[PDB]
Amino acid sequence: VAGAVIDGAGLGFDVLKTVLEALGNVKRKIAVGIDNESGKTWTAMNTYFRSGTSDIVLPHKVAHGKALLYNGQKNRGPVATGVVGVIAYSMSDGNTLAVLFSVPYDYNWYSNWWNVRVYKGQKRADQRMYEELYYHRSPFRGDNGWHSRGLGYGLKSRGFMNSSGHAILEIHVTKA
Amino acid sequence: VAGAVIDGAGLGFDVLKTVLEALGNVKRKIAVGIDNESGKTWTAMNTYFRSGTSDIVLPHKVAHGKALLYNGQKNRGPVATGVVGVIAYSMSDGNTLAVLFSVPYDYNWYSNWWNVRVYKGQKRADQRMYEELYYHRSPFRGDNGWHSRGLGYGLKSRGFMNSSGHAILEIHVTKA
Amino acid sequence: VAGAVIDGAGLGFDVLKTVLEALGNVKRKIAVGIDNESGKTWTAMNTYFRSGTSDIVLPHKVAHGKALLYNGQKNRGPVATGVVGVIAYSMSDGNTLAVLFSVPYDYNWYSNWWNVRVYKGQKRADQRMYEELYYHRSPFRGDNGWHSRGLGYGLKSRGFMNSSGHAILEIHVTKA
Amino acid sequence: VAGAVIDGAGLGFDVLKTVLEALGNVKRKIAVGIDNESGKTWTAMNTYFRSGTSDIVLPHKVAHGKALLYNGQKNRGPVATGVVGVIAYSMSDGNTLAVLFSVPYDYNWYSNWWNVRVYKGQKRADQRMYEELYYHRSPFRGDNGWHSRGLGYGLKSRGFMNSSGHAILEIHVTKA
Amino acid sequence: VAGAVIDGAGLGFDVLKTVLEALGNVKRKIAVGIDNESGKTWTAMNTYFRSGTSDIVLPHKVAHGKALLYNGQKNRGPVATGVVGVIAYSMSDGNTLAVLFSVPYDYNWYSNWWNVRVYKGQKRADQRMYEELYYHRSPFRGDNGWHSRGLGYGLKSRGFMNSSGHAILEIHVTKA
Amino acid sequence: VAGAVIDGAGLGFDVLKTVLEALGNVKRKIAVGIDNESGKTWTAMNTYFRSGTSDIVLPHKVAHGKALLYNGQKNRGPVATGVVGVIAYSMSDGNTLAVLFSVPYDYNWYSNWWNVRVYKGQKRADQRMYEELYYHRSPFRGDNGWHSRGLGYGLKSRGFMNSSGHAILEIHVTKA
Amino acid sequence: VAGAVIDGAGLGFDVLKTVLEALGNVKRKIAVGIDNESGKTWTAMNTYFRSGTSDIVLPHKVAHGKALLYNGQKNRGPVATGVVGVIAYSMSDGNTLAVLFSVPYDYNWYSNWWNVRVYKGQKRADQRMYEELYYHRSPFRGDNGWHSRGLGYGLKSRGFMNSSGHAILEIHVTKA
Amino acid sequence: VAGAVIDGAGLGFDVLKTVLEALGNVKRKIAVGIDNESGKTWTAMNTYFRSGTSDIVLPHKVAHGKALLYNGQKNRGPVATGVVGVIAYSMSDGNTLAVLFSVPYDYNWYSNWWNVRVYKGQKRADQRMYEELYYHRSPFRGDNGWHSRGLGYGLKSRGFMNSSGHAILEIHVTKA
Ligand SMILES: CCCCC/C=C/[C@@H](O)[C@H](COP(=O)(O)OCC[N+](C)(C)C)NC(=O)CCCCC
Ligand SMILES: CCCCC/C=C/[C@@H](O)[C@H](COP(=O)(O)OCC[N+](C)(C)C)NC(=O)CCCCC
Ligand SMILES: CCCCC/C=C/[C@@H](O)[C@H](COP(=O)(O)OCC[N+](C)(C)C)NC(=O)CCCCC
Ligand SMILES: CCCCC/C=C/[C@@H](O)[C@H](COP(=O)(O)OCC[N+](C)(C)C)NC(=O)CCCCC
Ligand SMILES: CCCCC/C=C/[C@@H](O)[C@H](COP(=O)(O)OCC[N+](C)(C)C)NC(=O)CCCCC
Ligand SMILES: CCCCC/C=C/[C@@H](O)[C@H](COP(=O)(O)OCC[N+](C)(C)C)NC(=O)CCCCC
Ligand SMILES: CCCCC/C=C/[C@@H](O)[C@H](COP(=O)(O)OCC[N+](C)(C)C)NC(=O)CCCCC
Ligand SMILES: CCCCC/C=C/[C@@H](O)[C@H](COP(=O)(O)OCC[N+](C)(C)C)NC(=O)CCCCC
Ligand SMILES: CCCCC/C=C/[C@@H](O)[C@H](COP(=O)(O)OCC[N+](C)(C)C)NC(=O)CCCCC
Ligand SMILES: CCCCC/C=C/[C@@H](O)[C@H](COP(=O)(O)OCC[N+](C)(C)C)NC(=O)CCCCC
Ligand SMILES: CCCCC/C=C/[C@@H](O)[C@H](COP(=O)(O)OCC[N+](C)(C)C)NC(=O)CCCCC
Ligand SMILES: CCCCC/C=C/[C@@H](O)[C@H](COP(=O)(O)OCC[N+](C)(C)C)NC(=O)CCCCC
Ligand SMILES: CCCCC/C=C/[C@@H](O)[C@H](COP(=O)(O)OCC[N+](C)(C)C)NC(=O)CCCCC
Repeated sequence: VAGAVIDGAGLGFDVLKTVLEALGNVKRKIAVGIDNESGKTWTAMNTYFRSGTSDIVLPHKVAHGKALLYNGQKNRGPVATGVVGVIAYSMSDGNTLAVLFSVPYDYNWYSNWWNVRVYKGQKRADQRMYEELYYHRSPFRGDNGWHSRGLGYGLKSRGFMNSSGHAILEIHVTKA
Repeated sequence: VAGAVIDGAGLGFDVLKTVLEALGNVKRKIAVGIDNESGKTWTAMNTYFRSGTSDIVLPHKVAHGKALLYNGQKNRGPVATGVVGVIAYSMSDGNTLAVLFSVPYDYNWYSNWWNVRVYKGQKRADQRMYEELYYHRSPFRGDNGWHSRGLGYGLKSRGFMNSSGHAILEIHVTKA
Repeated sequence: VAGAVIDGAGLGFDVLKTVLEALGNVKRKIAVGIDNESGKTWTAMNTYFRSGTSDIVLPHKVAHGKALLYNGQKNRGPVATGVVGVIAYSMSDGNTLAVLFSVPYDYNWYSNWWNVRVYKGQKRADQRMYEELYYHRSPFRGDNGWHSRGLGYGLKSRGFMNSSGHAILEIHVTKA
Repeated sequence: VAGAVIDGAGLGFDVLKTVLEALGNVKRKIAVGIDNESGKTWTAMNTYFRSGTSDIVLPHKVAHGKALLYNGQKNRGPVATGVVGVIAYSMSDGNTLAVLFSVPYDYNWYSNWWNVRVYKGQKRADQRMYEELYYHRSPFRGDNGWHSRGLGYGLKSRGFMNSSGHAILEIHVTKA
Repeated sequence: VAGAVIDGAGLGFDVLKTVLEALGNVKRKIAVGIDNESGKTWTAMNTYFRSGTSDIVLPHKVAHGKALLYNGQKNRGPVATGVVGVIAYSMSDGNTLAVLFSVPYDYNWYSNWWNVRVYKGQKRADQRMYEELYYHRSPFRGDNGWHSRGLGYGLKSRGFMNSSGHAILEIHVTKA
Repeated sequence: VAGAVIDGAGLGFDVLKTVLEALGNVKRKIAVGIDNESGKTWTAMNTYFRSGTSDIVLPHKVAHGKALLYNGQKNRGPVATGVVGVIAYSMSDGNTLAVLFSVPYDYNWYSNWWNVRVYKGQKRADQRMYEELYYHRSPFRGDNGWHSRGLGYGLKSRGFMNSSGHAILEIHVTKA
Repeated sequence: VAGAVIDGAGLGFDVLKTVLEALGNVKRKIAVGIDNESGKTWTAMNTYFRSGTSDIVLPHKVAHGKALLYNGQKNRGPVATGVVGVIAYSMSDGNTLAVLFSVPYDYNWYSNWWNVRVYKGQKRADQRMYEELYYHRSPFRGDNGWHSRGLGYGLKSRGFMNSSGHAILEIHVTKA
Repeated sequence: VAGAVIDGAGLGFDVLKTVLEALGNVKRKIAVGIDNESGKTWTAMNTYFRSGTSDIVLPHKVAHGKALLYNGQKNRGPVATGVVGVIAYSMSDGNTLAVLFSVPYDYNWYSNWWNVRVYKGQKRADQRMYEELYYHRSPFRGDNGWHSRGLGYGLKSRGFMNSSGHAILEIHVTKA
């Protein structure tokens, strides 16, 4: 009897929502804290999200001896996407401090990654800047380790990123 | 037997409310903060909502060196509408400061957008003003970036809007 | 078998209460704040509710330079009624300050409205005073806009009312 | 099969308790505040409840320039009764201040009402005193309005009562 | 099929516990506060509960100008009994102050009652003392009224008891 | 069909746990407070529980002019046992202060009881000491009354115990 | 029909988890507090758990006139094991203070026990030391009694352990 | 009838999620606290997790006389993995302080373990360093005992680790 079709639909429907409420609860997020000990003032340009979003303003100014705090997180709902993108600040020397972060949904296939680079001139973050920092500029793993690196322009980085979905990226930018 | 119609209705009813309680939980909202460093006093006229509503008063006065805070949100219930509209303030020079915001329900088809314009004279916001600022005056994306722009009348804007359903729009209006 | 009648009744009963608990949760309410800068003292008369009720006392006195706060809300339970009515204050010049508010249940068919008028003499609010202010005296929409209006008797109004079910009506009464 | 009788009973039983838990949640109550500016001391006699009860002591003394606070509420459980009765205070001039309140269960058939009277001598409240103040002495409606009235004995009343099930009755008793 | 007996038992069992959890929630209790302004010191003897119990110690001493606080409540569980009994204090003049309270379960058949008497000598409370004070010594109703009464021995009472299941009994004992 | 055995088991199982969760919630406990005004120091020996247990240490010392606080409660789980036993303290005169308490599970068949005795020498509490104090030494009822009694050895008791399952036993031991 | 096998499995599965969630909730734990008034400093070696575990560090030092606090508890999950073991501290005289505790799961078959011994030299606790203190060295019962005992080496113990699953063991070690 | 397949699936599905929510609740974690009394400054390199992750930054600096606090935990979700890995700090003498921890999921097959070693030069932790410290360098058990060990380079360790899934590892590093 078609009585069994109605229950099939019922079970089928309870499966569906269990699965959607599950994927809904997977959280991927990133706290970013960058310490400006560069000797110059940074002014915010933008954050290009390749994946996910943010709920806050990107701090506009950041003086010598101050820290910038920003964060983001994957899109709400049962999507299987993470939080991935690039933060671009212009510096008072005319150049751009850029910072990559990647906190993926599917840890089977992907890992956490980060990067820091100083591009020449004012460059807003975008799909190209992300592709460069992610695929072609020796990005660091979110491997629970500290990594130092010279940036040019009389500057060096030193940064840490943990390996979980509740990611934090701490970076210090000092005079090399 | 019509026994299976009664269960079909039952399942059909539980589907319905699951879907309505879902759409009921989608939140779209906007916090707006505008900093008046324009040298003149602004007096509120109104907010035209193309979509959604607000639960608070639109601050009547805003002096030099003060900030205006307003907000809104989509209509209550299981509608698939967002929060979209224009805020109009009259300025003590005889002109209108207008500000667009768009925070749509369906991010598949739409994005966050904002705009700032200075119209000549007292102009209340309405469907026409919205259509202009949205479709025909190079509105900025809610792209997690800062965007500067001269307004005429010895004034410039500089504003930020994030990309999510929990939108904020921060704008500073300064003497160009 | 009459087994299906028992379930029909069951489903039919669960429909009913879902719908009644829903209509039960729809809230319509109004916060009213009127600022007396009229130069005279107001003394309360009454509030005629065309729809809904209040849970508090209508403030008896309101001096020069003070504000009156009152509120109301629709009737409890699964009724489809709103909150609608008129507040009447006598003023020390012998006349009545009257104030309309309308926050309807069914926004398909209706909108928020308000009005402010100065009637000559002591006039308690009632169905007639409401019908006048609502249908025949150019009432303002709850349209998220400020609206000024001279009242006669050396007085002007300037008021705001938002467009939602969680309505507020802010009105300032100053010496014209 | 008598299987359908067992479910009929089941549904029938779930109907019953839904209805009883509903009527159980209807609250009818009254907060009473009377301000003694009569020049004399009041001493409490009693409160005759025609309907409902109270959970507190009726304040025994109330001097010149002090206020009395009392309250009550309908009977607990799924009864369809309200809170209705008369409060009697003896006054130091030898007479009784009496105060009626009525907050009914079924607002289809009834409204809120109140009254204030000064009876000669010591008179405890009771069914007769209630019937007088309710049916035969021009009681005021709980109509969200202020109502003044001379009491004799060099005294006047001025009182307010809202229209809802969460009733309050505020009364001031001053020298006439 | 005996399948319907198993469901009959099931329904029958859910009826039972609904009813037992209901009767379990009926609370009957009594707070007692007696003010000793008798000029003598009272020393506690005991409380005879005709119905119900207490969870606290009966205060042993109570000086001139102090108050005694005690309370009780009906027996835990789905019994249909109330809280009813007599409190006996010996007084420093050699006599006993006795106090009745009755807060019944079934308000259809019974009411709240109280009494105060001064017996000659040391008399512990018991079934006889209760029967006297309840049936044969003009006990006062828990009628939301104050009642004064001379006690002999240069003493008078003046006491109040409300009419609900959440009873309080306030009594003042002063020098007549 | 054995289908009805599976449901019989099911119902039978839901009966069982309802009954076990009920008996699990019955609490029987005792707070004990003994005031040492005996002129000597008491040192704890032990508590023999005939029924139930404790979760705390039996205070080791108790000087002149100090009070001892101990408590216990029935065994965890759906047992139908109470909390019943004897507390033995050695006193600095070479003798034992012993104290009985009984707070039974089944108030149909049993009541609360207590006792105080002074035994000669060091005697730990045990089944015999309990049997003596319970069955053969005129123990006091937990009857919501104070009871005085000479103990010998220049000492008297005066103690109170309420009648409920949430028992407290307050005893004062003073120089006769 | 195999329909009854599916329900048999269902019931069978609900039995299983009810029983596993039950055994999961049985808690067995032990708080240990030992007061060092031995004249020497103790240094921790280890705790051998015959059954269960701990979640904290075993305090390393414990001076003259200080107390050591440690605790443990049975293993998480639906096991039927308790918390049982031996604590070994080295003392500044070259010897070991050892302390047994046993808080079993199944009180049908077992009781609480404790012991205190001073072994010559540094001896870590282990299965042998436990077997000695438990089976062969006259261990004290967790019987809600104080028990004194000379330890040799110019030292005596005096300890208490209650009889419940929420065990505490208080021991004082003083100069004999 | 295929009705029994639909229920089989249903039961089968409820089994599955009960089991997944269970494994989801098993927590394995580690708090690590290391006290630097080595006379030199440590600088963090990294933490290699063989199993699990962390949610925090590995403290970068740790001076003489200060303590480092870090922690981690197994991966979120119904995996049967623990938290296992090695922490590597460079020391101001040019060498690496390394610290192993192992807190496994399946206590049937595995135990808690820890280790401390001083490697020559800067060596980041990794799979090899873990395999050495775990399999080949006499690691200590998480056995609720203190264990001392000379490290070379004028340094010794002394550390404690408990035996449970809520592991802590406390280690002191002092001058040898
Ligand atoms: C069928 C299983 C294969 C999973 C392929 C995963 C592709 C991901 O790179 C992106 C999302 O990558 P995500 O933003 O989370 O992580 C960042 C990875 N990138 C560094 C490459 C951007 N996945 C999706 O957009 C959803 C695919 C739906 C079918 C399972
Ligand atoms: C079942 C577990 C096996 C894990 C296999 C790992 C594959 C990964 O090497 C890369 C992911 O590399 P990822 O982008 O995290 O890192 C590359 C490093 N850079 C970013 C520096 C280039 N996977 C892909 O590129 C496509 C996977 C989805 C298609 C089925
Ligand atoms: C069915 C898939 C296509 C969705 C078409 C989207 C229409 C929206 O513009 C408006 C609401 O506009 P919203 O508040 O999202 O965004 C503002 C739209 N603008 C950006 C153009 C102003 N949605 C509706 O009126 C309900 C549509 C039900 C159709 C099945
Ligand atoms: C097809 C039914 C649409 C609802 C029609 C509403 C008419 C309203 O005037 C009043 C409610 O008036 P409300 O409180 O919304 O606001 C007053 C509106 N006016 C100021 C214009 C009178 N409705 C009722 O009294 C019962 C409606 C029964 C529908 C199940
Ligand atoms: C289908 C969407 C309609 C768009 C909203 C327009 C509403 C108006 O046409 C009036 C609303 O007139 P209202 O009383 O708000 O007056 C508008 C202007 N005044 C307040 C000044 C009179 N509607 C009704 O009276 C219908 C209610 C009968 C339901 C079967
Ligand atoms: C179908 C007509 C039923 C309503 C008739 C109302 C009678 C009321 O006077 C009193 C309740 O009076 P209440 O305490 O609310 O208010 C006092 C009413 N008076 C002002 C007349 C005294 N009713 C009852 O005690 C049981 C009626 C069961 C109705 C569902
Ligand atoms: C469906 C809406 C129509 C309401 C019609 C109102 C009837 C009421 O005037 C009186 C209410 O009289 P009430 O005593 O509140 O008002 C008179 C005011 N005084 C008490 C001051 C004289 N009802 C009754 O007397 C009997 C009601 C039971 C019928 C089954
Ligand atoms: C069948 C309905 C008749 C109710 C008869 C009530 C008798 C009560 O006095 C006593 C309890 O009286 P209570 O202690 O609550 O109130 C005090 C009443 N006295 C002043 C007489 C002690 N009831 C019981 O012990 C339970 C009877 C079970 C059959 C329904
Ligand atoms: C359905 C509502 C009708 C109420 C009928 C009231 C009866 C009461 O007068 C007395 C209760 O009188 P009570 O003891 O509260 O007060 C008498 C006053 N003194 C205590 C001063 C004697 N009932 C009884 O004595 C036995 C009732 C149970 C047998 C079926
Ligand atoms: C079945 C109805 C008769 C209840 C007989 C009571 C026995 C109690 O003395 C003891 C427990 O004694 P308890 O802690 O209540 O009270 C102390 C008893 N004394 C006052 C004699 C010490 N109960 C049990 O051992 C479980 C009985 C299961 C029989 C179906
Ligand atoms: C008929 C089964 C009764 C339970 C027998 C218990 C034996 C105990 O030695 C240990 C637990 O010892 P425990 O942790 O209670 O305390 C140690 C007791 N001794 C100190 C004597 C070893 N039990 C187990 O290891 C598994 C019992 C499986 C029952 C489903
Ligand atoms: C029937 C035998 C199954 C248990 C074999 C255990 C393998 C473990 O080394 C690792 C887990 O190692 P874990 O993170 O707990 O601890 C590290 C273990 N080592 C110390 C050897 C590295 N297992 C897995 O990753 C998936 C096994 C699914 C078993 C239900
Ligand atoms: C049912 C209880 C019996 C437990 C028997 C213990 C086996 C363990 O010695 C080792 C655990 O070796 P583990 O690496 O913890 O200990 C050696 C210690 N070191 C790592 C320091 C060398 N197990 C394995 O190597 C494979 C387990 C998977 C079999 C299906």
